[PDB]
Amino acid sequence: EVKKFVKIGRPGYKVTKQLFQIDYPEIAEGIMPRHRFMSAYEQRIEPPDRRWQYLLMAAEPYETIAFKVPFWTHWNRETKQFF
Amino acid sequence: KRVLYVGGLAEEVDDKVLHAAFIPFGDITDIQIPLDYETEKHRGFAFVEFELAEDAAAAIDNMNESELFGRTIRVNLAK
Amino acid sequence: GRVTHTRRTFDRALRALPITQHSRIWPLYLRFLRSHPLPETAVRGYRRFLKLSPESAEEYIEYLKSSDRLDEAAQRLATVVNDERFVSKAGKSNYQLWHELCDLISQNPDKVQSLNVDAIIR
Amino acid sequence: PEVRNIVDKTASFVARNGPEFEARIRQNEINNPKFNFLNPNDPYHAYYRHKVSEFKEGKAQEPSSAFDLDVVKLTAQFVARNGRQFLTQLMQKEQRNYQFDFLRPQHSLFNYFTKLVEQYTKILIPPKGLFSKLKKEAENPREVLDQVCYRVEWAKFQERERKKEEEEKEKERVAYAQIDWHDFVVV
Repeated sequence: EVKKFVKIGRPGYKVTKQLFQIDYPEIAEGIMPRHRFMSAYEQRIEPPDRRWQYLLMAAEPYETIAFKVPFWTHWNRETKQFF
Repeated sequence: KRVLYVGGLAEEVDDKVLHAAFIPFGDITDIQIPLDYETEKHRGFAFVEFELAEDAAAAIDNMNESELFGRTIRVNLAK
Repeated sequence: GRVTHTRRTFDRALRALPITQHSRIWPLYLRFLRSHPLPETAVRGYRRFLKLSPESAEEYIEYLKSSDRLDEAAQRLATVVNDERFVSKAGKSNYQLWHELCDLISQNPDKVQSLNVDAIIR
Repeated sequence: PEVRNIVDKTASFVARNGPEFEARIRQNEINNPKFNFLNPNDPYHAYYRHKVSEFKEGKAQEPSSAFDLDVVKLTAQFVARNGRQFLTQLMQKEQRNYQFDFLRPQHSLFNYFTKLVEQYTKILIPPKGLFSKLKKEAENPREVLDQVCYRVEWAKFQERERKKEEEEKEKERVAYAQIDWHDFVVV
């Protein structure tokens, strides 16, 4: 059900790298937006030559801030800033 | 967890360069970079072993999304 | 009081090529630049065309900017601005913005001919 | 901006008092083109109408080893006589020609040193036995029952807190098995 009601609004990610800090709208949900390193081989078209990993930090209302990479975080709900 | 895994070892990236630029956050005790024996160039992966977990955590946090001679490097936590 | 000790001492300390003898060779040029910019320009040019480092031109130009010879400082800056194998020599550290700062301190209210200033801005 | 400020004023009024205040303004000033944007007659109508909800929700802005154990106990007894973090009975004895590698903070024996120190502090404080006697413990079934129920109550609070943490971790597991792996993108 957590995905049977998985709404796809596709909102932009506002993330600052240089250690990454992303902002998102007010969700009002205790679930912390999670990051993870995953494979660059899956897709609906998948242009060739996918041989790097991708670190994606995604949550409920704000779309996943993903970036190719060529309790180690923080989630401020009173400011809504993720690090 | 006092290890920094430096992904992105550039063309002339040596353990001296890595532990020198990431030495200021804490005493780094060892360094080891996987160098392709058939290529003489590193595999884009190095390991700096400090004694301080605060040092290595601050290093992973401030040295991620890094750059050394025009190369977008990233420091992560070794397992 | 004689350049003999300076030259021979530098050569004997340079027998190995470690980070030793570096801040005795280059501050020797610093203290030699007094009342004689020729040995200063000599050490600066031969160093920028001598033993390899990205900090070589750094210390050279940072020592030359403090003297009455500053186009030589800009010459070592230009050695960096070409660099022939590393466009980014220092990562986050700046050479071009610092050159712009020196150009700003030159277009400071001294050269108000209003041509050199706009040239330095471009 | 006259028309913009007026539309934002109608929006703030609708946010505070409702669209019923909008209708009140409509019937009160249908004689004036100022309630024209509160009417379907002026072009600012829909803009100010959405601006009502905007200012209501806060999207717009309003207008402008026995021996080792004994030795560790002795070290704790000497650290109960320590006056500062540097000047105590262990500093010189660290380098005074005798073996003492238990002051090092990484060796697990530093935990026994610190626990001996914590007990030494809880026994060397004023009620620990220094210059006074506590008797609500030495003759007190009332205090005994109080403190025992209180330990059980802290245990119950910690049980509920661990259950909450486990439920949150379960939600995190179900959501980690439910994060999106197709519409990925780099910004």
